[PDB]
Amino acid sequence: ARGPKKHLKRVAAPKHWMLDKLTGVFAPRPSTGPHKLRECLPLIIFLRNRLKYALTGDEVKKICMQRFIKIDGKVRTDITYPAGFMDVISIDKTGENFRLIYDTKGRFAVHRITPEEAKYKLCKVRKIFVGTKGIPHLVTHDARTIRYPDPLIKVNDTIQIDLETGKITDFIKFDTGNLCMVTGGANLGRIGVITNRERHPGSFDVVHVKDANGNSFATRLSNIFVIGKGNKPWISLPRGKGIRLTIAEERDKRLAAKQSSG
Amino acid sequence: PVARSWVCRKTYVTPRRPFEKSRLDQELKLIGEYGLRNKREVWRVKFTLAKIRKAARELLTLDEKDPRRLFEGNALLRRLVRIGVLDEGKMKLDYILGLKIEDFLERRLQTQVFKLGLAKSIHHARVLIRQRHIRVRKQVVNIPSFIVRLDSQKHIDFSLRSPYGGGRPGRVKRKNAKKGQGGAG
Amino acid sequence: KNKEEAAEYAKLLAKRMKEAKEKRQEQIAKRRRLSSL
Amino acid sequence: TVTIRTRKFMTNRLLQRKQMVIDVLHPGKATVPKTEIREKLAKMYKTTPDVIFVFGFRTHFGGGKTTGFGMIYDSLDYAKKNEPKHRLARHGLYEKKKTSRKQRKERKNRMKKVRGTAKANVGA
RNA sequence: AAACUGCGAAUGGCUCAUUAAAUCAGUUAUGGUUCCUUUGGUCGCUCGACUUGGAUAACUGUGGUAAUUCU
RNA sequence: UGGUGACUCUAGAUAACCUCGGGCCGAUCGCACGCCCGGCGGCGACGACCCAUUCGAACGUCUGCCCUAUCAACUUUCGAUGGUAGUCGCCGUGCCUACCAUGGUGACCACGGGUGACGGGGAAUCAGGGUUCGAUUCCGGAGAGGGAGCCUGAGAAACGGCUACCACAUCCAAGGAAGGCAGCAGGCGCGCAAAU
RNA sequence: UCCCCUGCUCGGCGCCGGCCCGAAGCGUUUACUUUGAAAAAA
Repeated sequence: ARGPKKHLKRVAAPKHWMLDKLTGVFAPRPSTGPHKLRECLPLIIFLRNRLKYALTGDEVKKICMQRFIKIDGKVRTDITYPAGFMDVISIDKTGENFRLIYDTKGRFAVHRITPEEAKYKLCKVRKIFVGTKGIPHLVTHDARTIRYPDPLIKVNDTIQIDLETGKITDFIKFDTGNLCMVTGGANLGRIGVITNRERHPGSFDVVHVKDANGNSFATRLSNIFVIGKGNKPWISLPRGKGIRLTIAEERDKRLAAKQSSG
Repeated sequence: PVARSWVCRKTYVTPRRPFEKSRLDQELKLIGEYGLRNKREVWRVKFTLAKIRKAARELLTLDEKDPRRLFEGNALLRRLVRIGVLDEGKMKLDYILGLKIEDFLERRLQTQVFKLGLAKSIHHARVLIRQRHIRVRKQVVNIPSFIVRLDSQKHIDFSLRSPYGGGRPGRVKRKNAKKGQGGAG
Repeated sequence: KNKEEAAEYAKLLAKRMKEAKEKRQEQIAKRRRLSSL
Repeated sequence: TVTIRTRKFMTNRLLQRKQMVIDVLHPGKATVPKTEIREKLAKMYKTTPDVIFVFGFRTHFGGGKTTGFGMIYDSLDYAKKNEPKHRLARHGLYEKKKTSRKQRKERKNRMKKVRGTAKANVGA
């Protein structure tokens, strides 16, 4: 091409956006934001296909001009604003808050939270930057630049920010034996405990996470996310508690629920 | 670029030998016995049973105590029991290969109407299905190639808007009644 | 904001440097203990 | 003798509207028009029959069932704001300009033909 | 309305002519560069007027060429 | 001070520089209003030298391309190979200059030629192995008759932007003026062959 | 079916400088065999 790409087709969309195949030729390309193009959830698809509040793409922009949707506590008038992982969506009119946590399968899922849980948000730092006259800086995974943290913050460990002031309350050290979230790739949405970490110089490092039922799997170091100290989390888990049960056990529990329901 | 489907496939297969006596007689006997229209329908049923047998042989090729073999075998076995051509006593994967095409032709709607007792002959059953006189669970069917399930065999009955099952009289009866009232007054 | 926030980083950096210095003092005290035993 | 049942009923305070999937039962009769459907939805919701909007009624094979959608508002102006204009034209409350696209495009090129205040004059 | 200004017009649409380690495909690197817009930071950190200048559009009037989205 | 498996990394100090075809350090706008003795304040919009993030783009690493020997050796002071110092480029680099040594690839098929060759995800056929096609809606590359050059702009060698040539071609008081449907319809030509 | 026939600088399931276990770091390289990661959708 001669410049940046601007349109997006239906089947060029990622599967976790997870639309149909015959309603149009184009899919909503998100605007530029804190998250990547692939792993993000736009506001238009969320309001049109998850809560079923609106049916048509003009109704959601009418909502956004009505100033009822806030992402991370600030009113967002952008219709294709990318709301990615670990984000809080607050609606002032109806009075409910939503937090985007991956469920047991590789897709975003709704999670109704209390307002007392809706004042904080976790972040993963990408790199540590020292400023002009020795200012310690932050590079989070949500493009938030924070000045002067606690001096124990490292490359991999996660932080907690307060939404109103943008400052660190408490942090979780990345050690073997802490609770885990996986974001990306095949193993996406599994709750486990970090057990072993191996260093590969010149290439990507791989970790090993053991689930609560004894299942173990490996993910890359760049796709890791710590949510809790020990086995106790800091947020509210969705339904299923991140197990990735097999399709035979899923068939068994589905047929048991269908037989019990009648 | 237009937003269509572009997905379709054939449901019947043409045999390699066009003219020999025995298979022609066997297909012609099946067409006459079950009152079908042409050879394409029995070729379609043979194609479906061939695909089911190929899937069963592919599952029986894979060794015991595997997750996907047990999963697909139980799924195909449950579907083949629920369609009505198997029994719960014969709940095994190695009995799929012993099936014949007449068992698949038994669960057709035309022969089910003929065997239930709602029509005189099987051709009368077919021209009853094409006529929209019956229903399957408060919903009419017009297509004679309506495969039924084990729980759906009991619920078949005449439709509401039909003179056979109680309703408005047809066109010829109303025409004859109008002719009688014209001749009487 | 710049002045006050530099003041809490001054206090936190002083406390962390004091903790690191006393930890290193305990480390060399343990080193002298193992060298003397 | 026709009956109406409700399904997937939910309200939107942020759209000041109520949304549901209605089920229409008309056995032994043709498809009922939307005005009687609107008057019945006005009856069972205790609402005036002016903010009642229904659309998309597809008839099943055999007769007796027809699945449609209904839209319930609170007031007239809040209904008039967040509405597609074709349903307002079906209700008769909106009128669109009656000209076709070819003469609009040709008239736009005639405004492209000249420059100044006469651009409005050449388009008549 | 018209017009000055900033923006987008480098997206989309059509075709397969050139091209045989070229294109492309999987795996990698920019610790060897650029990056509109969006998001977040910085915007009294420097030791020396309670608002400045004249030009142009649109507009009015006078014109040319046989002819241009010409002047 | 801080980090990486690894700096001539970030940071610290010193001595200067800082380009008038010239880095920043708000001569902008809307709404609702105010407290305290002229000074003192809220919620936004637009712009901004930088820093990270985002959409990318670009140049590289390893591996994988149809047929042909009636193509056996190929390239090189007209750069082919490497070194050094530079120009230029947004950066690495024979990309290109000045000087050096004679190098680099190949019987493991280089080189040359042909292609009725866009590549791939794919399609047909199919016991198992295979054979043929892939212009075609998704991804990437290329072009708007063919080469060449350029402005603006962050991003184009853009063609529904400009400029030079030839082939073709419109109007014309003969002086000049105006163009590129391999976009949607449609016409001619072509051909077994393809729509308002 | 299952436990056993790889060795020298730091530290926790445990005791009274002695026992063992665990680790920042090392052990001839290839093919092949098995598992794990990443490998766009249709």
